[PDB]
Amino acid sequence: IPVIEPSVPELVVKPGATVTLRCVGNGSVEWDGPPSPHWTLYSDGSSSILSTNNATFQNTGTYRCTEPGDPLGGSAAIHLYVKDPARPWNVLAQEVVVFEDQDALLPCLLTDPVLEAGVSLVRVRGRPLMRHTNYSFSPWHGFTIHRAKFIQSQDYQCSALMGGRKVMSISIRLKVQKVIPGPPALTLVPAELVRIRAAQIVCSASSVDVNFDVFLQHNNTKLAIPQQSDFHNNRYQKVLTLNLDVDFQHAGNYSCVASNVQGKHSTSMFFRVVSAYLNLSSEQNLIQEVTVGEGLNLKVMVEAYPGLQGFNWTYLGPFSDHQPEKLANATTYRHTFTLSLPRLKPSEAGRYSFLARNPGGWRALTFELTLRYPPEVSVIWTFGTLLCAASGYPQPNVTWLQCLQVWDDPYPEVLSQEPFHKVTVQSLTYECRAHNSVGSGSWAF
Amino acid sequence: EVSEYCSHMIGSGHLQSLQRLIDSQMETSCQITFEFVDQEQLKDPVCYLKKAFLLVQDIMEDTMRFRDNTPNAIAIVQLQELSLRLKSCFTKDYKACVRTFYETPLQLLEKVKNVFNETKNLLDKDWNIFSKNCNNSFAEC
Repeated sequence: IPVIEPSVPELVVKPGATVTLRCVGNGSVEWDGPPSPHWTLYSDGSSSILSTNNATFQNTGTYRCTEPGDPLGGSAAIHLYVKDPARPWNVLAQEVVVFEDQDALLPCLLTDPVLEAGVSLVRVRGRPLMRHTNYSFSPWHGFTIHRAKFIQSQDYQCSALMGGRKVMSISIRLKVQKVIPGPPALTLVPAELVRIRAAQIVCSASSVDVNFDVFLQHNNTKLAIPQQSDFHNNRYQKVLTLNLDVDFQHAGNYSCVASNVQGKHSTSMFFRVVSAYLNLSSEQNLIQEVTVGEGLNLKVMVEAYPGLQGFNWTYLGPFSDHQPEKLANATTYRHTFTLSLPRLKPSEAGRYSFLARNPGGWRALTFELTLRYPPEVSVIWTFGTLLCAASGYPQPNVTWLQCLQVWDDPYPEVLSQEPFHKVTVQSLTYECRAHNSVGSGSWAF
Repeated sequence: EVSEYCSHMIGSGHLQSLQRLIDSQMETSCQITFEFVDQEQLKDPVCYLKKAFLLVQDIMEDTMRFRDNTPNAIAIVQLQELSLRLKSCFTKDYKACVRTFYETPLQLLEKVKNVFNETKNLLDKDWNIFSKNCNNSFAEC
Protein backbone atom coordinates (compact mmCIF):
# COMPACT_ATOMS: atom_id res chain seq x y z
CA ILE A 1 0.00 0.00 0.00
CA PRO A 2 1.30 3.50 -0.79
CA VAL A 3 2.18 6.04 1.91
CA ILE A 4 0.97 9.64 2.07
CA GLU A 5 2.79 12.41 3.92
CA PRO A 6 1.61 14.23 5.97
CA SER A 7 0.27 11.25 7.93
CA VAL A 8 -2.96 13.04 8.84
CA PRO A 9 -6.54 12.11 7.92
CA GLU A 10 -7.37 15.65 6.81
CA LEU A 11 -6.03 19.18 6.29
CA VAL A 12 -7.67 22.57 6.79
CA VAL A 13 -6.19 25.57 4.98
CA LYS A 14 -7.11 29.12 3.97
CA PRO A 15 -7.49 30.24 0.35
CA GLY A 16 -4.00 31.12 -0.85
CA ALA A 17 -2.24 28.53 1.29
CA THR A 18 0.40 26.19 -0.08
CA VAL A 19 -0.49 22.51 -0.03
CA THR A 20 1.91 19.68 -0.84
CA LEU A 21 0.76 16.06 -0.95
CA ARG A 22 3.43 13.40 -1.38
CA CYS A 23 2.85 9.71 -2.05
CA VAL A 24 5.41 6.89 -2.01
CA GLY A 25 5.20 3.25 -3.07
CA ASN A 26 7.48 0.49 -4.32
CA GLY A 27 6.39 0.94 -7.93
CA SER A 28 5.05 4.00 -9.75
CA VAL A 29 2.09 5.72 -8.06
CA GLU A 30 -0.57 8.20 -9.16
CA TRP A 31 -2.99 10.66 -7.55
CA ASP A 32 -6.72 11.05 -8.12
CA GLY A 33 -8.98 13.73 -6.64
CA PRO A 34 -11.30 16.69 -7.35
CA PRO A 35 -10.84 18.25 -10.82
CA SER A 36 -9.33 21.49 -9.54
CA PRO A 37 -7.02 24.33 -10.63
CA HIS A 38 -3.45 25.33 -9.75
CA TRP A 39 -2.30 21.77 -9.06
CA THR A 40 1.28 21.01 -10.01
CA LEU A 41 2.35 17.38 -10.30
CA TYR A 42 5.84 15.97 -9.76
CA SER A 43 6.49 12.30 -10.44
CA ASP A 44 9.33 9.89 -10.80
CA GLY A 45 9.80 6.21 -10.32
CA SER A 46 8.43 5.58 -6.89
CA SER A 47 6.88 8.74 -5.69
CA SER A 48 4.44 11.36 -6.80
CA ILE A 49 3.78 14.89 -5.52
CA LEU A 50 0.73 17.15 -5.79
CA SER A 51 1.39 20.80 -4.98
CA THR A 52 -0.30 24.20 -5.32
CA ASN A 53 0.63 27.78 -4.47
CA ASN A 54 -2.90 29.21 -4.58
CA ALA A 55 -5.21 26.71 -2.89
CA THR A 56 -8.87 27.40 -3.62
CA PHE A 57 -12.22 26.05 -2.41
CA GLN A 58 -12.44 23.92 -5.56
CA ASN A 59 -9.44 21.96 -4.27
CA THR A 60 -11.62 20.68 -1.41
CA GLY A 61 -12.07 16.91 -1.41
CA THR A 62 -10.47 13.50 -0.92
CA TYR A 63 -7.14 12.86 -2.62
CA ARG A 64 -6.45 9.18 -3.12
CA CYS A 65 -3.12 7.59 -4.02
CA THR A 66 -2.75 4.17 -5.62
CA GLU A 67 0.13 2.14 -7.00
CA PRO A 68 -0.88 0.80 -10.43
CA GLY A 69 0.72 -2.53 -11.32
CA ASP A 70 0.38 -3.60 -7.75
CA PRO A 71 -2.71 -5.63 -7.62
CA LEU A 72 -4.79 -5.62 -4.57
CA GLY A 73 -2.29 -3.17 -3.25
CA GLY A 74 -4.92 -0.92 -1.84
CA SER A 75 -5.09 2.86 -1.67
CA ALA A 76 -4.18 5.70 0.68
CA ALA A 77 -6.32 8.80 1.16
CA ILE A 78 -6.24 12.31 2.60
CA HIS A 79 -8.97 14.96 2.70
CA LEU A 80 -8.34 18.63 1.96
CA TYR A 81 -10.46 21.44 3.36
CA VAL A 82 -10.00 24.91 1.92
CA LYS A 83 -12.14 27.05 4.20
CA ASP A 84 -13.15 29.85 1.86
CA PRO A 85 -15.16 32.32 4.00
CA ALA A 86 -18.56 32.13 6.36
CA ARG A 87 -18.56 29.08 4.09
CA PRO A 88 -18.93 25.71 5.87
CA TRP A 89 -19.74 23.80 2.67
CA ASN A 90 -17.91 22.99 -0.54
CA VAL A 91 -20.52 21.33 -2.78
CA LEU A 92 -18.92 19.28 -5.56
CA ALA A 93 -22.15 18.60 -7.45
CA GLN A 94 -25.65 20.07 -7.51
CA GLU A 95 -27.03 16.97 -9.21
CA VAL A 96 -26.90 13.30 -8.27
CA VAL A 97 -28.51 10.36 -10.05
CA VAL A 98 -28.93 6.83 -8.71
CA PHE A 99 -31.29 3.87 -8.96
CA GLU A 100 -33.66 2.66 -6.24
CA ASP A 101 -32.13 0.82 -3.27
CA GLN A 102 -28.71 2.32 -3.99
CA ASP A 103 -26.74 4.57 -1.67
CA ALA A 104 -26.93 8.20 -2.75
CA LEU A 105 -23.94 10.38 -1.92
CA LEU A 106 -24.71 14.09 -1.71
CA PRO A 107 -21.22 15.58 -2.17
CA CYS A 108 -21.26 18.55 0.20
CA LEU A 109 -17.78 18.76 1.70
CA LEU A 110 -17.53 20.18 5.22
CA THR A 111 -14.80 22.82 5.38
CA ASP A 112 -14.21 22.37 9.12
CA PRO A 113 -14.25 18.92 10.80
CA VAL A 114 -15.15 20.21 14.29
CA LEU A 115 -18.56 21.20 12.88
CA GLU A 116 -19.53 17.55 12.24
CA ALA A 117 -21.34 17.15 15.58
CA GLY A 118 -23.79 19.86 14.50
CA VAL A 119 -24.58 19.05 10.88
CA SER A 120 -27.77 17.72 9.33
CA LEU A 121 -29.40 17.07 5.96
CA VAL A 122 -32.57 18.98 5.03
CA ARG A 123 -34.70 19.91 2.03
CA VAL A 124 -35.08 23.26 0.37
CA ARG A 125 -37.50 25.77 1.79
CA GLY A 126 -36.91 24.40 5.22
CA ARG A 127 -38.95 21.30 4.61
CA PRO A 128 -37.99 18.20 6.51
CA LEU A 129 -36.55 15.01 5.15
CA MET A 130 -39.05 12.55 3.78
CA ARG A 131 -40.37 10.02 6.29
CA HIS A 132 -38.07 7.07 7.07
CA THR A 133 -35.04 8.65 5.42
CA ASN A 134 -32.08 6.44 6.29
CA TYR A 135 -28.88 8.50 6.07
CA SER A 136 -25.41 9.13 7.50
CA PHE A 137 -22.57 11.65 7.21
CA SER A 138 -18.86 11.58 6.42
CA PRO A 139 -16.79 14.81 6.61
CA TRP A 140 -14.60 13.88 3.64
CA HIS A 141 -17.53 12.94 1.39
CA GLY A 142 -20.90 14.28 2.53
CA PHE A 143 -24.34 12.87 3.30
CA THR A 144 -25.23 9.40 2.04
CA ILE A 145 -28.89 8.44 1.83
CA HIS A 146 -29.01 4.67 2.29
CA ARG A 147 -31.21 2.54 0.02
CA ALA A 148 -32.61 5.51 -1.90
CA LYS A 149 -36.24 5.51 -3.01
CA PHE A 150 -38.05 7.21 -5.90
CA ILE A 151 -40.02 9.27 -3.38
CA GLN A 152 -36.75 10.80 -2.15
CA SER A 153 -36.11 12.50 -5.49
CA GLN A 154 -35.90 15.99 -3.99
CA ASP A 155 -33.80 19.15 -3.78
CA TYR A 156 -31.62 18.89 -0.67
CA GLN A 157 -29.44 21.19 1.43
CA CYS A 158 -26.65 20.56 3.91
CA SER A 159 -27.13 22.25 7.28
CA ALA A 160 -24.21 23.42 9.40
CA LEU A 161 -24.62 24.80 12.92
CA MET A 162 -22.47 27.91 13.32
CA GLY A 163 -23.05 30.38 16.15
CA GLY A 164 -26.61 29.24 16.75
CA ARG A 165 -27.79 29.91 13.20
CA LYS A 166 -28.06 27.02 10.74
CA VAL A 167 -26.18 27.89 7.54
CA MET A 168 -27.21 26.20 4.30
CA SER A 169 -25.19 24.85 1.39
CA ILE A 170 -26.34 25.43 -2.17
CA SER A 171 -29.10 23.06 -3.25
CA ILE A 172 -28.36 19.53 -4.46
CA ARG A 173 -30.87 17.78 -6.73
CA LEU A 174 -31.19 14.03 -6.22
CA LYS A 175 -32.63 11.83 -8.95
CA VAL A 176 -33.71 8.36 -7.90
CA GLN A 177 -34.67 6.13 -10.80
CA LYS A 178 -36.88 3.06 -10.83
CA VAL A 179 -34.87 0.07 -11.98
CA ILE A 180 -36.58 -0.61 -15.31
CA PRO A 181 -35.38 -4.08 -16.43
CA GLY A 182 -36.19 -3.80 -20.13
CA PRO A 183 -38.80 -2.90 -22.78
CA PRO A 184 -42.52 -2.87 -21.79
CA ALA A 185 -44.03 -6.30 -21.10
CA LEU A 186 -46.35 -7.22 -23.97
CA THR A 187 -49.55 -9.28 -24.01
CA LEU A 188 -51.08 -9.81 -27.45
CA VAL A 189 -54.11 -12.09 -27.53
CA PRO A 190 -55.33 -14.21 -29.14
CA ALA A 191 -52.12 -15.79 -30.50
CA GLU A 192 -54.11 -17.54 -33.23
CA LEU A 193 -57.31 -16.40 -34.95
CA VAL A 194 -59.46 -17.41 -37.93
CA ARG A 195 -62.91 -16.10 -38.84
CA ILE A 196 -65.48 -16.23 -41.63
CA ARG A 197 -66.06 -13.03 -43.63
CA ALA A 198 -66.61 -10.58 -35.61
CA ALA A 199 -63.18 -10.51 -33.97
CA GLN A 200 -61.19 -8.74 -31.25
CA ILE A 201 -57.47 -7.98 -30.92
CA VAL A 202 -56.02 -6.32 -27.81
CA CYS A 203 -52.45 -5.01 -27.83
CA SER A 204 -51.16 -4.27 -24.33
CA ALA A 205 -47.95 -3.12 -22.64
CA SER A 206 -47.10 -2.45 -19.00
CA SER A 207 -44.17 -0.91 -17.14
CA VAL A 208 -43.51 0.61 -13.72
CA ASP A 209 -42.86 3.87 -15.57
CA VAL A 210 -45.29 5.82 -17.77
CA ASN A 211 -42.67 6.83 -20.36
CA PHE A 212 -43.19 4.08 -22.92
CA ASP A 213 -44.89 3.68 -26.31
CA VAL A 214 -47.06 0.86 -27.62
CA PHE A 215 -48.49 0.35 -31.11
CA LEU A 216 -50.49 -2.30 -32.93
CA GLN A 217 -49.67 -2.61 -36.62
CA HIS A 218 -51.40 -4.51 -39.41
CA ASN A 219 -48.55 -5.83 -41.52
CA ASN A 220 -46.11 -2.93 -41.55
CA THR A 221 -48.75 -0.20 -41.69
CA LYS A 222 -49.61 0.85 -38.13
CA LEU A 223 -53.27 1.27 -37.20
CA ALA A 224 -54.70 4.34 -35.47
CA ILE A 225 -56.35 2.87 -32.38
CA PRO A 226 -57.14 5.01 -29.32
CA GLN A 227 -55.40 3.42 -26.34
CA GLN A 228 -57.00 3.02 -22.91
CA SER A 229 -54.60 3.93 -20.10
CA ASP A 230 -54.81 3.04 -16.41
CA PHE A 231 -52.58 2.72 -13.32
CA HIS A 232 -52.96 -0.36 -11.09
CA ASN A 233 -50.89 -2.53 -8.73
CA ASN A 234 -48.16 0.12 -8.84
CA ARG A 235 -47.82 -0.36 -12.61
CA TYR A 236 -48.88 1.61 -15.70
CA GLN A 237 -50.97 -0.10 -18.39
CA LYS A 238 -51.59 0.98 -22.00
CA VAL A 239 -54.10 -1.04 -24.01
CA LEU A 240 -54.96 -0.81 -27.72
CA THR A 241 -58.31 -2.45 -28.45
CA LEU A 242 -59.18 -3.30 -32.06
CA ASN A 243 -62.83 -4.11 -32.79
CA LEU A 244 -63.85 -5.49 -36.19
CA ASP A 245 -67.64 -5.79 -36.46
CA VAL A 246 -64.78 -8.68 -40.68
CA ASP A 247 -63.56 -9.31 -44.24
CA PHE A 248 -60.63 -10.48 -46.36
CA GLN A 249 -58.84 -7.12 -46.20
CA HIS A 250 -58.65 -7.35 -42.39
CA ALA A 251 -56.69 -10.62 -42.39
CA GLY A 252 -52.93 -10.64 -41.95
CA ASN A 253 -49.99 -10.15 -39.61
CA TYR A 254 -50.92 -8.04 -36.58
CA SER A 255 -47.74 -7.06 -34.71
CA CYS A 256 -47.95 -5.64 -31.19
CA VAL A 257 -44.89 -3.50 -30.54
CA ALA A 258 -43.87 -1.38 -27.54
CA SER A 259 -40.79 0.76 -26.92
CA ASN A 260 -39.09 2.79 -24.19
CA VAL A 261 -35.74 4.28 -23.16
CA GLN A 262 -34.50 0.69 -22.81
CA GLY A 263 -35.36 -0.43 -26.33
CA LYS A 264 -38.12 -1.82 -28.53
CA HIS A 265 -40.11 -5.02 -27.97
CA SER A 266 -42.46 -6.82 -30.35
CA THR A 267 -45.01 -9.64 -30.34
CA SER A 268 -47.35 -10.75 -33.13
CA MET A 269 -50.15 -13.01 -34.35
CA PHE A 270 -51.83 -14.14 -37.57
CA PHE A 271 -55.42 -13.45 -38.64
CA ARG A 272 -57.08 -15.59 -41.31
CA VAL A 273 -60.29 -15.05 -43.28
CA VAL A 274 -62.10 -18.03 -44.80
CA SER A 275 -67.71 -18.17 -44.41
CA ALA A 276 -67.85 -21.05 -41.84
CA TYR A 277 -65.50 -23.97 -42.77
CA LEU A 278 -64.98 -27.64 -41.73
CA ASN A 279 -62.00 -29.51 -43.27
CA LEU A 280 -61.29 -33.21 -42.50
CA SER A 281 -58.08 -35.02 -43.36
CA SER A 282 -55.93 -38.02 -42.38
CA GLU A 283 -52.18 -38.74 -42.57
CA GLN A 284 -53.34 -42.38 -43.08
CA ASN A 285 -54.58 -44.01 -46.29
CA LEU A 286 -58.31 -44.70 -46.10
CA ILE A 287 -57.61 -48.31 -47.27
CA GLN A 288 -56.08 -50.20 -44.29
CA GLU A 289 -54.70 -53.73 -44.11
CA VAL A 290 -53.47 -55.15 -40.75
CA THR A 291 -52.93 -58.74 -39.43
CA VAL A 292 -55.63 -60.15 -37.07
CA GLY A 293 -54.61 -59.52 -33.43
CA GLU A 294 -52.75 -56.28 -34.19
CA GLY A 295 -53.63 -52.90 -32.71
CA LEU A 296 -54.52 -49.92 -34.94
CA ASN A 297 -55.34 -46.20 -34.35
CA LEU A 298 -57.47 -44.39 -36.97
CA LYS A 299 -56.72 -40.64 -36.80
CA VAL A 300 -58.57 -37.71 -38.43
CA MET A 301 -57.49 -34.05 -38.23
CA VAL A 302 -60.33 -31.49 -38.08
CA GLU A 303 -59.73 -27.75 -38.87
CA ALA A 304 -63.17 -26.13 -38.23
CA TYR A 305 -64.79 -22.68 -37.66
CA PRO A 306 -67.17 -22.08 -35.72
CA GLY A 307 -66.89 -24.82 -33.08
CA LEU A 308 -68.19 -28.32 -33.91
CA GLN A 309 -71.79 -28.92 -32.81
CA GLY A 310 -71.40 -32.70 -33.13
CA PHE A 311 -68.97 -35.52 -34.00
CA ASN A 312 -68.95 -39.35 -33.97
CA TRP A 313 -67.33 -42.67 -35.23
CA THR A 314 -69.64 -45.24 -36.85
CA TYR A 315 -69.00 -48.88 -37.77
CA LEU A 316 -70.39 -49.51 -41.20
CA GLY A 317 -68.35 -52.67 -40.93
CA PRO A 318 -70.58 -55.56 -42.01
CA PHE A 319 -69.77 -57.48 -38.82
CA SER A 320 -72.30 -56.93 -36.08
CA ASP A 321 -72.81 -53.24 -35.45
CA HIS A 322 -71.07 -52.73 -32.04
CA GLN A 323 -70.66 -48.93 -32.09
CA PRO A 324 -67.64 -46.85 -30.87
CA GLU A 325 -67.68 -44.56 -27.75
CA LYS A 326 -62.73 -46.51 -28.07
CA LEU A 327 -62.73 -42.86 -29.39
CA ALA A 328 -60.42 -40.22 -27.80
CA ASN A 329 -59.34 -36.69 -28.92
CA ALA A 330 -56.52 -34.12 -28.49
CA THR A 331 -56.17 -30.44 -29.76
CA THR A 332 -59.79 -24.39 -30.37
CA TYR A 333 -59.91 -24.59 -34.17
CA ARG A 334 -57.75 -27.77 -34.60
CA HIS A 335 -58.67 -31.27 -33.29
CA THR A 336 -57.40 -34.81 -33.81
CA PHE A 337 -59.95 -37.65 -33.37
CA THR A 338 -58.50 -41.09 -32.69
CA LEU A 339 -60.45 -44.34 -32.76
CA SER A 340 -58.44 -46.99 -30.87
CA LEU A 341 -58.79 -50.55 -32.10
CA PRO A 342 -56.67 -52.80 -29.83
CA ARG A 343 -56.04 -56.55 -30.58
CA LEU A 344 -58.36 -56.52 -33.60
CA LYS A 345 -60.82 -59.49 -33.75
CA PRO A 346 -62.14 -60.75 -37.19
CA SER A 347 -65.62 -59.10 -36.70
CA GLU A 348 -63.91 -55.68 -36.44
CA ALA A 349 -62.95 -55.70 -40.14
CA GLY A 350 -65.00 -53.38 -42.36
CA ARG A 351 -65.87 -49.69 -42.78
CA TYR A 352 -65.40 -47.04 -40.03
CA SER A 353 -66.75 -43.54 -40.73
CA PHE A 354 -65.79 -40.41 -38.84
CA LEU A 355 -68.36 -37.62 -39.06
CA ALA A 356 -68.09 -33.99 -37.83
CA ARG A 357 -70.59 -31.16 -38.14
CA ASN A 358 -70.59 -27.37 -37.46
CA PRO A 359 -72.55 -24.26 -38.92
CA GLY A 360 -70.69 -24.87 -42.25
CA GLY A 361 -72.32 -28.27 -42.85
CA TRP A 362 -71.17 -31.86 -42.18
CA ARG A 363 -68.15 -33.87 -43.32
CA ALA A 364 -67.20 -37.55 -43.20
CA LEU A 365 -64.13 -39.69 -43.88
CA THR A 366 -64.55 -43.46 -44.27
CA PHE A 367 -61.75 -45.99 -43.59
CA GLU A 368 -61.81 -49.53 -45.04
CA LEU A 369 -60.14 -52.07 -42.74
CA THR A 370 -59.17 -55.45 -44.17
CA LEU A 371 -57.56 -58.07 -41.87
CA ARG A 372 -54.84 -60.58 -42.81
CA TYR A 373 -55.53 -62.79 -45.81
CA PRO A 374 -53.41 -65.85 -44.93
CA PRO A 375 -52.85 -68.19 -47.93
CA GLU A 376 -55.67 -70.67 -48.16
CA VAL A 377 -55.22 -73.63 -50.52
CA SER A 378 -57.61 -75.72 -52.67
CA VAL A 379 -56.32 -78.59 -54.93
CA ILE A 380 -58.58 -80.58 -57.38
CA TRP A 381 -57.94 -83.25 -60.03
CA THR A 382 -59.69 -82.56 -63.34
CA PHE A 383 -59.42 -83.64 -66.98
CA GLY A 384 -54.80 -85.77 -66.21
CA THR A 385 -54.69 -82.47 -64.40
CA LEU A 386 -54.62 -81.42 -60.78
CA LEU A 387 -55.89 -77.93 -59.94
CA CYS A 388 -54.86 -76.00 -56.87
CA ALA A 389 -56.16 -72.71 -55.62
CA ALA A 390 -54.39 -70.52 -53.04
CA SER A 391 -55.94 -67.48 -51.38
CA GLY A 392 -55.23 -64.13 -49.78
CA TYR A 393 -54.33 -60.58 -50.38
CA PRO A 394 -51.74 -59.49 -51.40
CA GLN A 395 -51.18 -61.61 -54.45
CA PRO A 396 -49.49 -64.90 -53.46
CA ASN A 397 -47.34 -67.61 -54.94
CA VAL A 398 -47.71 -71.46 -54.70
CA THR A 399 -45.16 -74.14 -53.56
CA TRP A 400 -46.03 -77.65 -54.79
CA LEU A 401 -44.47 -80.55 -52.90
CA GLN A 402 -44.59 -84.22 -53.83
CA CYS A 403 -43.18 -85.52 -50.50
CA LEU A 404 -39.18 -86.47 -53.96
CA GLN A 405 -40.04 -83.23 -55.86
CA VAL A 406 -41.18 -79.48 -55.93
CA TRP A 407 -42.65 -77.04 -58.55
CA ASP A 408 -42.98 -73.42 -57.66
CA ASP A 409 -45.58 -70.96 -58.90
CA PRO A 410 -45.02 -67.18 -58.01
CA TYR A 411 -47.81 -65.13 -59.66
CA PRO A 412 -50.35 -67.68 -61.13
CA GLU A 413 -53.41 -67.41 -63.41
CA VAL A 414 -55.79 -65.09 -61.54
CA LEU A 415 -59.30 -66.07 -60.33
CA SER A 416 -60.62 -63.01 -58.29
CA GLN A 417 -59.32 -59.37 -58.50
CA GLU A 418 -62.28 -57.28 -57.04
CA PRO A 419 -62.03 -54.45 -54.44
CA PHE A 420 -62.50 -55.57 -50.80
CA HIS A 421 -62.09 -59.38 -51.02
CA LYS A 422 -59.33 -62.04 -51.06
CA VAL A 423 -57.00 -62.13 -54.18
CA THR A 424 -57.76 -65.56 -55.70
CA VAL A 425 -55.26 -67.68 -57.65
CA GLN A 426 -55.57 -70.98 -59.53
CA SER A 427 -52.89 -73.64 -60.05
CA LEU A 428 -53.18 -76.37 -62.73
CA THR A 429 -49.40 -86.81 -52.18
CA TYR A 430 -49.26 -83.55 -54.01
CA GLU A 431 -48.56 -81.03 -51.29
CA CYS A 432 -49.49 -77.61 -52.63
CA ARG A 433 -47.94 -74.93 -50.37
CA ALA A 434 -48.89 -71.24 -50.54
CA HIS A 435 -46.77 -68.22 -49.49
CA ASN A 436 -47.39 -64.48 -49.86
CA SER A 437 -46.13 -61.61 -47.75
CA VAL A 438 -48.82 -62.96 -45.33
CA GLY A 439 -47.87 -66.58 -44.56
CA SER A 440 -47.57 -70.28 -45.28
CA GLY A 441 -50.27 -72.60 -46.67
CA SER A 442 -50.40 -76.20 -47.99
CA TRP A 443 -52.77 -79.12 -48.96
CA ALA A 444 -52.32 -82.89 -49.60
CA PHE A 445 -54.38 -85.23 -51.90
CA GLU B 1 -38.48 17.04 -20.22
CA VAL B 2 -42.15 17.33 -21.19
CA SER B 3 -43.49 14.48 -23.27
CA GLU B 4 -46.56 12.93 -24.90
CA TYR B 5 -46.82 10.74 -21.80
CA CYS B 6 -48.25 13.58 -19.72
CA SER B 7 -51.57 11.91 -20.41
CA HIS B 8 -51.91 8.24 -19.37
CA MET B 9 -50.03 9.33 -16.23
CA ILE B 10 -52.93 10.13 -13.92
CA GLY B 11 -54.78 6.80 -14.01
CA SER B 12 -58.30 6.10 -12.77
CA GLY B 13 -56.73 3.85 -10.13
CA HIS B 14 -55.18 6.96 -8.63
CA LEU B 15 -58.58 8.65 -8.45
CA GLN B 16 -60.14 5.53 -6.90
CA SER B 17 -57.49 5.51 -4.16
CA LEU B 18 -58.32 9.14 -3.44
CA GLN B 19 -62.05 8.40 -3.37
CA ARG B 20 -61.58 5.43 -1.04
CA LEU B 21 -59.41 7.65 1.16
CA ILE B 22 -62.16 10.28 1.16
CA ASP B 23 -64.89 7.73 1.85
CA SER B 24 -62.96 6.40 4.84
CA GLN B 25 -62.74 9.78 6.56
CA MET B 26 -65.02 10.59 9.47
CA GLU B 27 -67.49 13.39 8.77
CA THR B 28 -66.60 16.01 11.37
CA SER B 29 -67.12 19.76 11.72
CA CYS B 30 -63.49 20.42 12.65
CA GLN B 31 -61.60 22.85 10.42
CA ILE B 32 -57.92 22.79 9.51
CA THR B 33 -55.84 25.70 8.24
CA PHE B 34 -53.80 25.30 5.06
CA GLU B 35 -52.32 27.30 2.19
CA PHE B 36 -53.95 26.97 -1.22
CA VAL B 37 -54.47 28.90 -4.47
CA ASP B 38 -57.26 31.50 -4.52
CA GLN B 39 -59.86 30.91 -7.23
CA GLU B 40 -60.65 34.63 -7.28
CA GLN B 41 -57.16 35.75 -8.31
CA LEU B 42 -56.88 32.87 -10.77
CA LYS B 43 -60.08 32.36 -12.76
CA ASP B 44 -57.94 30.94 -15.56
CA PRO B 45 -58.43 27.13 -15.45
CA VAL B 46 -54.98 26.27 -16.84
CA CYS B 47 -53.00 28.65 -14.60
CA TYR B 48 -55.08 27.76 -11.54
CA LEU B 49 -54.11 24.09 -11.79
CA LYS B 50 -50.47 25.03 -12.41
CA LYS B 51 -50.27 26.91 -9.11
CA ALA B 52 -52.37 24.27 -7.32
CA PHE B 53 -50.26 21.28 -8.38
CA LEU B 54 -47.21 22.81 -6.68
CA LEU B 55 -49.14 23.42 -3.46
CA VAL B 56 -50.66 19.93 -3.36
CA GLN B 57 -47.13 18.63 -2.74
CA ASP B 58 -46.86 20.40 0.60
CA ILE B 59 -50.42 19.42 1.51
CA MET B 60 -49.79 15.69 1.13
CA GLU B 61 -46.63 15.88 3.26
CA ASP B 62 -47.89 18.21 5.99
CA THR B 63 -51.61 17.45 6.28
CA MET B 64 -52.42 14.12 4.66
CA ARG B 65 -50.57 11.94 7.11
CA PHE B 66 -51.64 8.40 7.80
CA ARG B 67 -50.42 5.49 9.92
CA ASP B 68 -47.57 3.59 8.26
CA ASN B 69 -48.47 0.73 5.90
CA THR B 70 -52.18 1.57 5.98
CA PRO B 71 -54.10 1.55 2.66
CA ASN B 72 -54.46 5.35 2.81
CA ALA B 73 -50.77 5.87 3.57
CA ILE B 74 -49.87 3.75 0.53
CA ALA B 75 -52.37 5.74 -1.56
CA ILE B 76 -50.68 8.99 -0.49
CA VAL B 77 -47.22 7.64 -1.41
CA GLN B 78 -48.48 6.70 -4.88
CA LEU B 79 -50.05 10.14 -5.36
CA GLN B 80 -46.70 11.64 -4.36
CA GLU B 81 -44.81 9.45 -6.85
CA LEU B 82 -47.46 10.46 -9.39
CA SER B 83 -46.70 14.11 -8.67
CA LEU B 84 -42.99 13.57 -9.28
CA ARG B 85 -43.93 12.09 -12.65
CA LEU B 86 -46.29 15.01 -13.28
CA LYS B 87 -43.27 17.26 -12.84
CA SER B 88 -41.58 18.25 -16.13
CA CYS B 89 -45.10 18.60 -17.53
CA PHE B 90 -45.56 21.88 -15.69
CA THR B 91 -43.23 24.67 -16.84
CA LYS B 92 -42.63 27.29 -14.15
CA ASP B 93 -40.91 30.52 -13.10
CA TYR B 94 -40.95 32.83 -10.08
CA LYS B 95 -44.60 31.98 -4.47
CA ALA B 96 -47.56 34.05 -3.24
CA CYS B 97 -50.74 34.74 -5.26
CA VAL B 98 -52.45 32.38 -2.79
CA ARG B 99 -54.80 32.49 0.22
CA THR B 100 -55.12 30.78 3.62
CA PHE B 101 -58.06 28.40 4.01
CA TYR B 102 -59.94 27.03 7.01
CA GLU B 103 -61.94 23.99 5.94
CA THR B 104 -62.82 20.44 6.97
CA PRO B 105 -60.39 17.63 6.05
CA LEU B 106 -62.96 16.20 3.62
CA GLN B 107 -63.21 19.54 1.82
CA LEU B 108 -59.41 19.63 1.58
CA LEU B 109 -59.49 16.13 0.11
CA GLU B 110 -62.11 17.21 -2.40
CA LYS B 111 -59.90 20.10 -3.50
CA VAL B 112 -56.91 17.82 -3.97
CA LYS B 113 -59.05 15.24 -5.77
CA ASN B 114 -60.39 17.98 -8.04
CA VAL B 115 -56.84 19.11 -8.82
CA PHE B 116 -55.84 15.59 -9.88
CA ASN B 117 -59.11 14.92 -11.69
CA GLU B 118 -59.25 18.11 -13.76
CA THR B 119 -55.55 17.81 -14.60
CA LYS B 120 -56.24 14.34 -15.99
CA ASN B 121 -59.19 15.68 -17.99
CA LEU B 122 -57.18 18.50 -19.58
CA LEU B 123 -54.18 16.28 -20.38
CA ASP B 124 -56.51 13.86 -22.17
CA LYS B 125 -57.69 16.71 -24.39
CA ASP B 126 -54.11 17.88 -24.91
CA TRP B 127 -50.99 16.67 -23.11
CA ASN B 128 -49.06 19.90 -23.73
CA ILE B 129 -51.51 22.26 -22.01
CA PHE B 130 -49.58 22.99 -18.80
CA SER B 131 -46.46 24.11 -20.68
CA LYS B 132 -47.65 27.72 -20.94
CA ASN B 133 -46.05 30.68 -19.16
CA CYS B 134 -48.41 31.90 -16.42
CA ASN B 135 -46.04 34.65 -15.24
CA ASN B 136 -48.50 37.10 -16.79
CA SER B 137 -51.37 35.37 -14.99
CA PHE B 138 -49.41 35.42 -11.72
CA ALA B 139 -49.04 39.19 -12.10
CA GLU B 140 -52.69 40.03 -11.40
CA CYS B 141 -52.41 39.01 -7.74
